[PDB]
Amino acid sequence: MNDVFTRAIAQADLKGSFLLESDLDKLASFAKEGVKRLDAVAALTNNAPAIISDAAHKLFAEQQELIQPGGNAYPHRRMAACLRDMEIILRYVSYALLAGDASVLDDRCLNGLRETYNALGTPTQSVARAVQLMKDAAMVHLKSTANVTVGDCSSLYSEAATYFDKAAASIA
Amino acid sequence: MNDVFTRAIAQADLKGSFLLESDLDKLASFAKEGVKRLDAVAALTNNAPAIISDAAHKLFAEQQELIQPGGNAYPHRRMAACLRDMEIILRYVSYALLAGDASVLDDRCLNGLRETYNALGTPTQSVARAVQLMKDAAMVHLKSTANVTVGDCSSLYSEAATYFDKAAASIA
Amino acid sequence: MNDVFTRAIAQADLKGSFLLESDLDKLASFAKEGVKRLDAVAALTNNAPAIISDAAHKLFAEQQELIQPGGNAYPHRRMAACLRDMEIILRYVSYALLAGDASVLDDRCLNGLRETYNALGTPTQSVARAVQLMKDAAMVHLKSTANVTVGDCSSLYSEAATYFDKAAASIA
Amino acid sequence: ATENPKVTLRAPFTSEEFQGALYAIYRHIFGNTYVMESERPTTAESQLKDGRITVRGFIRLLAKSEVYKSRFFQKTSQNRFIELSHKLLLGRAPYDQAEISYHLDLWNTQGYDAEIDSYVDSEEYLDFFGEDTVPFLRDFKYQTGQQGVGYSRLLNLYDGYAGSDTDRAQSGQKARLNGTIAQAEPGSIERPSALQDTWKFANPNYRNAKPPMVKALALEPVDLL
Amino acid sequence: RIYKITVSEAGAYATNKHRTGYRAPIRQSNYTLTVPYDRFLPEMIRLHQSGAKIVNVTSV
Amino acid sequence: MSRTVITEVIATADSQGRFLNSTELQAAFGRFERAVPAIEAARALTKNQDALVKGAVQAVFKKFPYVTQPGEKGYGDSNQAKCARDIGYYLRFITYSLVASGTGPLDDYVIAGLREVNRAFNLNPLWYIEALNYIKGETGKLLSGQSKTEALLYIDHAINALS
Amino acid sequence: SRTVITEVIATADSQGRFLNSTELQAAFGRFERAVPAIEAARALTKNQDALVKGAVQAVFKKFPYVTQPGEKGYGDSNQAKCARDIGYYLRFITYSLVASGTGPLDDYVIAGLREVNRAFNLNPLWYIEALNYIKGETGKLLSGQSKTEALLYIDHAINALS
Amino acid sequence: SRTVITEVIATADSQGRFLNSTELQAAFGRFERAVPAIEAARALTKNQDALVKGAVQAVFKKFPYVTQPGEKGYGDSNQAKCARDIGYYLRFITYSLVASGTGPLDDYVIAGLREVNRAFNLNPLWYIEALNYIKGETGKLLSGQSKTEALLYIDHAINALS
Amino acid sequence: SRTVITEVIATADSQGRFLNSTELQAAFGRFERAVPAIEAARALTKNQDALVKGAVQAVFKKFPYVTQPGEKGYGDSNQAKCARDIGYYLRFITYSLVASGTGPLDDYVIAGLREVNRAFNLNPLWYIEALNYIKGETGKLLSGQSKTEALLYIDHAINALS
Amino acid sequence: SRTVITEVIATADSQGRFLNSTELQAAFGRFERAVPAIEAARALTKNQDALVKGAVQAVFKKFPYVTQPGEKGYGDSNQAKCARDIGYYLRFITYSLVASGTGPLDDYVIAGLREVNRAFNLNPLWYIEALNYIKGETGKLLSGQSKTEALLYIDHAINALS
Ligand SMILES: CCC1=C(C)/C(=C/C2=NC(=C\c3[nH]c(/C=C4\NC(=O)[C@H](C)[C@H]4CC)c(C)c3CCC(=O)O)/C(CCC(=O)O)=C2C)NC1=O
Ligand SMILES: CCC1=C(C)/C(=C/C2=NC(=C\c3[nH]c(/C=C4\NC(=O)[C@H](C)[C@H]4CC)c(C)c3CCC(=O)O)/C(CCC(=O)O)=C2C)NC1=O
Ligand SMILES: CCC1=C(C)/C(=C/C2=NC(=C\c3[nH]c(/C=C4\NC(=O)[C@H](C)[C@H]4CC)c(C)c3CCC(=O)O)/C(CCC(=O)O)=C2C)NC1=O
Ligand SMILES: CCC1=C(C)/C(=C/C2=NC(=C\c3[nH]c(/C=C4\NC(=O)[C@H](C)[C@H]4CC)c(C)c3CCC(=O)O)/C(CCC(=O)O)=C2C)NC1=O
Ligand SMILES: CCC1=C(C)/C(=C/C2=NC(=C\c3[nH]c(/C=C4\NC(=O)[C@H](C)[C@H]4CC)c(C)c3CCC(=O)O)/C(CCC(=O)O)=C2C)NC1=O
Ligand SMILES: CCC1=C(C)/C(=C/C2=NC(=C\c3[nH]c(/C=C4\NC(=O)[C@H](C)[C@H]4CC)c(C)c3CCC(=O)O)/C(CCC(=O)O)=C2C)NC1=O
Ligand SMILES: CCC1=C(C)/C(=C/C2=NC(=C\c3[nH]c(/C=C4\NC(=O)[C@H](C)[C@H]4CC)c(C)c3CCC(=O)O)/C(CCC(=O)O)=C2C)NC1=O
Ligand SMILES: CCC1=C(C)/C(=C/C2=NC(=C\c3[nH]c(/C=C4\NC(=O)[C@H](C)[C@H]4CC)c(C)c3CCC(=O)O)/C(CCC(=O)O)=C2C)NC1=O
Ligand SMILES: CCC1=C(C)/C(=C/C2=NC(=C\c3[nH]c(/C=C4\NC(=O)[C@H](C)[C@H]4CC)c(C)c3CCC(=O)O)/C(CCC(=O)O)=C2C)NC1=O
Ligand SMILES: CCC1=C(C)/C(=C/C2=NC(=C\c3[nH]c(/C=C4\NC(=O)[C@H](C)[C@H]4CC)c(C)c3CCC(=O)O)/C(CCC(=O)O)=C2C)NC1=O
Repeated sequence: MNDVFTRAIAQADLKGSFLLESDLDKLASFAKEGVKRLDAVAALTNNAPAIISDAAHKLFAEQQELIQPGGNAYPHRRMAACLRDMEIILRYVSYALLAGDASVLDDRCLNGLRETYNALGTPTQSVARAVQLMKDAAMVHLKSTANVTVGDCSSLYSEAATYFDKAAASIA
Repeated sequence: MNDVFTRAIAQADLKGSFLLESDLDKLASFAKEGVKRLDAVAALTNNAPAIISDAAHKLFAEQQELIQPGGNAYPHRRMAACLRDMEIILRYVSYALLAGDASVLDDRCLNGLRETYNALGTPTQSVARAVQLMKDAAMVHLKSTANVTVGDCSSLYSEAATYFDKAAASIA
Repeated sequence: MNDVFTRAIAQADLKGSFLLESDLDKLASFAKEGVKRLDAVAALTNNAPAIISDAAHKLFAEQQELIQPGGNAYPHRRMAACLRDMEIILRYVSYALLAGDASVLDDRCLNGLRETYNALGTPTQSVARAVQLMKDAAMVHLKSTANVTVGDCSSLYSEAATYFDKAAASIA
Repeated sequence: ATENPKVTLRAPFTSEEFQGALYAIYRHIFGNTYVMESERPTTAESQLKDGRITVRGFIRLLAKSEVYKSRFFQKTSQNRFIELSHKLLLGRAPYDQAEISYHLDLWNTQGYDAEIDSYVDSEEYLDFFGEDTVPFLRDFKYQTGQQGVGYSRLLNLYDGYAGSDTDRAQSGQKARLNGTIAQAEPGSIERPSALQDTWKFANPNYRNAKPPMVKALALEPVDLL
Repeated sequence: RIYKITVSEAGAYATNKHRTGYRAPIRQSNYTLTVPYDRFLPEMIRLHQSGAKIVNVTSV
Repeated sequence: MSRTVITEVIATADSQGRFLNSTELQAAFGRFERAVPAIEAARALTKNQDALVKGAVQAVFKKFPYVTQPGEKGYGDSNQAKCARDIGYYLRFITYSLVASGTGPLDDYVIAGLREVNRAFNLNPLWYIEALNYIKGETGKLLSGQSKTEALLYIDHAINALS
Repeated sequence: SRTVITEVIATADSQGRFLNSTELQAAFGRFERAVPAIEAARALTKNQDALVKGAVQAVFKKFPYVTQPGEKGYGDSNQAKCARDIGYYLRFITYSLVASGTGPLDDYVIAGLREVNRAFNLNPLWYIEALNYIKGETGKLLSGQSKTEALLYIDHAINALS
Repeated sequence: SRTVITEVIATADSQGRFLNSTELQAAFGRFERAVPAIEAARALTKNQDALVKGAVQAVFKKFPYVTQPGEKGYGDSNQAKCARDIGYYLRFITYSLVASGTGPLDDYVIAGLREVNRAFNLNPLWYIEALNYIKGETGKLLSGQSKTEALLYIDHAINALS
Repeated sequence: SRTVITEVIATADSQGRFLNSTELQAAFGRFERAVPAIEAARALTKNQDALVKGAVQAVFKKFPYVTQPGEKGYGDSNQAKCARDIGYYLRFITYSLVASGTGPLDDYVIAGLREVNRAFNLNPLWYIEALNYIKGETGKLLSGQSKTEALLYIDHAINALS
Repeated sequence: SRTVITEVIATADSQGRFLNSTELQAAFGRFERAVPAIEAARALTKNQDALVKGAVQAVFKKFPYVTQPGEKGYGDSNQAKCARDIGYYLRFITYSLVASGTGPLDDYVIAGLREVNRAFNLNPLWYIEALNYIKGETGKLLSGQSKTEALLYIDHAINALS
């Protein structure tokens, strides 16, 4: 597993050198904004059932085919599976947002997920749509100004969107 | 592993409605003939050593290169393996006959069996021939009208023939 | 895994034949040179630390890119795995030398070694170089006249050379 | 499959029995990957030596250790983890997609250690290994509960005596049975390259008939008489 | 908490072993299994299913 | 996959590496004897499905007067229409279980994943227990004998799962 | 196959260790045993035909009912298979003598033996009697250490038949 | 590597669950100590050359015999490799400061350390002496919590060597 | 029980090693986040009766059908049980605040939750509404980091309920 | 202890089988090799004093710094420790000779040797030089195959240290 710090360390080690002062300043900035990052991760963690229910509602409004008999979310078993996959992917996006590196998401969640879905018969397009819907539902909670000190957190929004987009592009 | 009833239920579920009156008539008729089906499964179960001894004798008469030094049934180990495989395939054919479906046979027995034999250097055509001989002996025993009430069982004979022929085709 | 005796037995069995007079003569000759074989095996076993040490010293003197940051022996973990590999190859070479057949190498030592090194991105030419250096260092201890009866053991030298060359050729 | 003995360890034992048991255990449970001395678990084998835990308890501990998690869990899909855990803990490969669903749901709901216990507390594990013998690859010989796909899938999972399940491959730790178990297909039976020279002169396909260069026809009475 | 279960296998276990067979080497009758609290119920259920009889259960 | 009498028979014989002996054929004979009342119950439930669905929806409404109110799940035409859809799903999986003479269809379609889906979509299992108790009541009016008994047992299994 | 050298190598390998002094002394013992074992193999190979035909006749003498029609040993093909089987046994005993291990007998005869005997209703007492005749004859074809080696392997086959 | 954020995420991942308040409080502690740790890493990077020169000199001072001909320290290649090794240890100490975890030290030095030191006959006492010189000299630098941060990692390396 | 310090110790105990810089920094984060957690615990434990009564009335408002006869809310003993349960939830959230870990909630509330809520027909949405009431009040009774601590633990209980 | 008879019994027992030809061949090889082994044990037992004294002197010759103040060879207690350890090595070597197996050396010396030497800062190279001196002097003391037996055991000890 890699966070930003371990990624910098590995990059510096490949060339076999001490970390430059510039890299130290970048990592210091990351640590400085760590508290905003912790708030973003807590916003994701604390509102996961809401994010997932909203995303599933919208997804199954757009795509009735999934919940019809013969669809890929028809019985409670496959619907439970759909909701579980959403919660797992969201969990891993939150992990990545905390780490600052999507290595955890790539290694654990997205490692072989497209072809696993293809083998199962799952429409990867619909999974990417569900990840996009979770991104949109989560952004609302990331910009919730209540219960937190007010400040600029646009970079965290960009990074969370990039992790959601990365998941949605790896899946489909 | 599913039987005739679960097959009907899955086909109905895919289209997503109740079992029609024709389907229920089919399944009730199946259950009415299930007594004769039990007789057939008993015929296969009580005569397995006879069937497999007959098949092995015929097979090593037609194919002598199997039981002579270098052959794939030469030493006792590989000969025992051959007779064991015969036991196994007869067992799964009787399972499928009781089930009224060949899902147990295909899913549990014959699915990676050609790949196994190809990796081991076993003549899959000889295995198919053994299954054919074993089908013939089994069909001799199934038709036996002793100890059992006399009546038409042609559907059962044809069905057992399809199960053996499917096993042979899957191996070869 | 075979020795010379079981190899001869397998050949005779493929013929369906008792072992010939000349075959038994060659086998008795092998078993009469057995004590020299044991001394050679003991020379490999007893000097193994010296063999791996001087082989590794020469290899890392020649190929300095292996121990640079970004090389394949750079961190202690990769260097330790390197020394374990040299240890293992020498151990299986001694096994083959005692057995008189190189079946142990391809059955066990080299069973998936090339695929392993290609997956890891190990330079197989450097492993071939390491095995060659181990051959060079081994030949000094094999030829050592010290504290054993003086005699012609040149066939054992050739056989050990062939085993080392087989390991090197399978890797590269 | 045939040559290495099944290693069994009971309550009292000598030094060499203990050390060989440990070597076999580490060479099976940790794949065939090099476990460094700093990674060696000392307290677990002290408890094994005392008799506090059985070899089964030792396997349970090792599969819960950071060596096992760092190799086969933290850089893997759950599919890859389940394949590896079936191979190393149950000696076989997954037979059905339902097994993957079961184990993924079990890890999601109850955690990692409940997953490891489902493997080691299973009646299959105790039937084949009990408390004293180290797990071994067991679908290379037919057993009372095998399935047609099992041999091929274990062969797919097994990379040779000199091969291993390592996360340090440049392509990572990737699942190889994730597409085939879902589609109920057999495994791959392509073996490594060092085995091509083995028994070249066998002719298993002896009964197979060579085709003619030209199909024979009968122009006048039709073309198949 | 930790529970030590002294189990002595009996004829109910012997019949099960005579039917299924020894895929694992034969062992003595009585022995003790040390389990945590979490595993305690599955361990007891398994020993009951296999026919093994517990001599006793102690806590620690 | 589906835990039908034939299926436990075959899977048990398979886990022991043996042919189907006398006891397994005892069980199979029993199932084939079930199939007359079971199929008749399935036929009766299939014919009377529409009245059962409407009555179950109404019974749920009466037992939960508030849900139909605005700001709650029962409000809306879509919610009630696919309330009817869910009740149809339950009814035809009950028919499936009757035909197969096993809870396999119920265990595999509705029961597995039931709680997590209910939680995620915030659906009270008590609504469905009420609908099933309604159908349980109507079963005596529509069925009789062992056919009634089989249908009642399968509805009770569905209820206990929902409980 | 499971011979002295192969057991040595495999036990050392599965313990991840070189060949120690004990293992080399086992190998030395095998190399010393080679002489009587190979001489016994020579003697039993040279006299294979009289041995096997006498063994078949011994079987028919101890089991007279077999030759009568309707049972196993009636007919030229069945008796030819009998001679072939005893020839197989003798061949694998000679292989074991050469290899100085019960490897060839275990792999080629002992493994799967009981299942094959049950499948074709071949009584092990037949083969035990044939091997007993072979034992009696090798008592008169060999002497000293070679006799002991050949007897060891023949008794191994007999004990694994019964 | 195994840094604070990484066992946080790894525990959450193993347990199949989101990140709770314990995880985020540990992460907050990491982000808090990230200031003294990076200040320490910067100071050590800036003084790398003098630290390596002094460490090699201290090693030669405590083990004079090493520099004698026929010993591991005689020559120019060996002393250059010594400075190379000490620069390695210092580099990975600074990495472990930056990463806020002993992961870089565990993965690039400590794993395989004993096997390698044994094969090439490198005395761990040399490296313990050099790391003690590093410890002493970073005592002069790094007033404050940077001192404690650096000394924890230097002592971790020392304990691995011993 | 699951606290930050407990995981600190348990990881090292599993790995058979002494506590390290990584785990010590995690414990530092715990000790520094103790003070707002203890302040939040003080505020939550002082106002317990008002919070309990307000939460009970909030549940009766959000679910008017509960109070009418034949339901779970009709009955003075039932409503006493309601106050008892909401006070239990508040007490265990205070315990989690004090321990700086969800361990008290995990051990005492979350474990065995759904099974008993099902066996007694205790709808979890009642307790969800009560916890949301407690959340809304703790929004005003607290300020700064103590507010975040209490909100995190209340949200953990809520997500454990739904 | 790991002896030839021990390996025989263990290998035949784990497979649940009686002893057979390969196993008795290994035992025969051991009983044959016994005579040179006991010869060598007697020879080493008679010369233990001179061998140990010379080995200690050889260690001090090879590593002169050991004797300087502040090192391990300073003090008569440490010198007695040295001679004591070399006497232990020689005694266990003769045990290995008598038992015809590396069992005694394995159990009493090799198992735990690395961590003990690491803990007490005992250099293996000291013992390797001592054992090399003993190995040289066995040639002047022994001749024939006894010399070879002694040399395999001494080289086993040296390899265990190296
Ligand atoms: C395998 C068989 C199966 C069942 C049983 C099933 C039930 C089911 N009903 C649903 C919708 C719904 N179900 C209900 C509940 C009903 N509506 C109200 O009129 C009544 C009070 C109440 C029934 C008594 C509601 C309100 C919704 C829409 C809102 C939501 O679920 O979020 C959903 C969510 C997905 C969707 O349909 O949009 C499921 C999974 N689905 C299945 O595939
Ligand atoms: C640890 C990281 C990881 C993940 C997340 C993962 C996903 C995953 N999803 C699976 C099945 C599934 N996944 C889904 C969900 C999809 N289908 C729906 O239509 C949606 C379009 C979409 C979700 C938004 C469904 C329905 C199944 C069941 C497929 C089937 O039974 O055919 C399975 C097989 C287990 C099963 O059948 O239940 C895995 C392993 N694997 C991993 O190793
Ligand atoms: C126990 C777990 C834990 C959490 C949750 C945590 C969060 C946390 N958030 C903080 C402030 C903050 N929080 C945010 C983030 C917000 N700013 C905008 O409103 C966005 C909507 C939103 C982004 C998600 C910002 C910008 C600050 C100010 C920090 C600064 O100015 O440097 C602070 C500094 C103290 C203060 O609030 O005055 C902490 C410690 N710390 C912890 O130990
Ligand atoms: C590699 C070692 C090996 C052995 C030893 C071996 C024995 C063997 N003998 C067989 C046949 C037979 N063998 C016999 C032997 C009997 N004939 C009588 O005159 C005697 C009383 C008696 C012998 C003492 C007979 C009668 C058969 C024919 C049984 C049948 O009808 O299939 C068969 C069945 C396959 C076939 O038809 O050829 C085997 C496997 N096979 C092996 O691969
Ligand atoms: C449950 C379903 C299932 C089946 C059926 C199955 C068959 C099977 N047969 C095998 C070997 C074998 N199978 C045969 C039988 C064939 N070769 C002979 O020539 C005949 C022509 C022919 C039989 C009529 C033989 C001789 C072997 C041993 C090949 C070898 O070891 O080299 C093996 C390899 C493991 C072993 O030796 O026991 C399997 C797994 N496995 C399964 O899991
Ligand atoms: C222990 C398991 C079990 C068995 C063995 C069993 C046999 C069985 N066979 C029956 C009749 C029958 N059995 C057969 C089958 C025969 N027809 C041809 O001769 C074929 C050779 C053969 C089957 C392939 C037929 C045609 C009937 C009459 C039709 C009927 O009564 O169902 C009956 C009904 C009573 C009777 O008429 O005698 C039973 C109970 N039932 C069981 O529950
Ligand atoms: C990333 C972590 C890492 C470390 C720490 C490391 C150290 C290291 N130093 C080595 C060589 C060496 N290192 C030394 C060091 C000695 N020189 C004397 O001046 C001193 C007394 C003493 C050092 C304090 C010596 C003498 C050698 C050569 C040893 C030989 O060739 O046998 C070697 C053997 C391979 C080579 O020739 O380069 C390693 C593995 N390598 C690594 O990948
Ligand atoms: C405990 C394990 C064990 C060992 C190690 C062992 C070795 C051994 N080496 C021997 C002689 C020998 N050893 C060698 C080997 C050496 N000659 C040199 O030229 C080469 C550098 C080198 C290898 C070619 C030779 C050539 C002989 C004499 C050949 C002979 O003995 O017939 C002898 C017979 C001594 C005699 O009869 O005079 C033995 C028993 N025996 C054992 O039981
Ligand atoms: C059958 C006996 C057997 C063999 C042969 C064997 C070889 C082997 N070497 C390995 C790694 C390795 N092997 C090497 C050695 C090579 N790289 C250097 O460049 C050298 C030139 C060269 C050695 C001379 C290295 C460096 C690794 C570690 C690769 C890495 O961690 O990235 C691995 C992967 C294990 C793991 O990392 O967990 C195996 C299986 N294993 C066995 O059980
Ligand atoms: C330490 C953690 C813990 C909790 C949280 C807990 C809740 C709890 N409440 C119970 C009873 C009850 N609890 C309630 C609560 C209701 N009263 C109504 O006013 C509301 C709608 C609602 C509360 C918001 C009711 C009605 C009962 C009695 C009904 C029954 O037991 O079935 C019971 C069954 C045994 C008993 O206490 O009599 C439990 C287990 N128990 C615990 O050990």
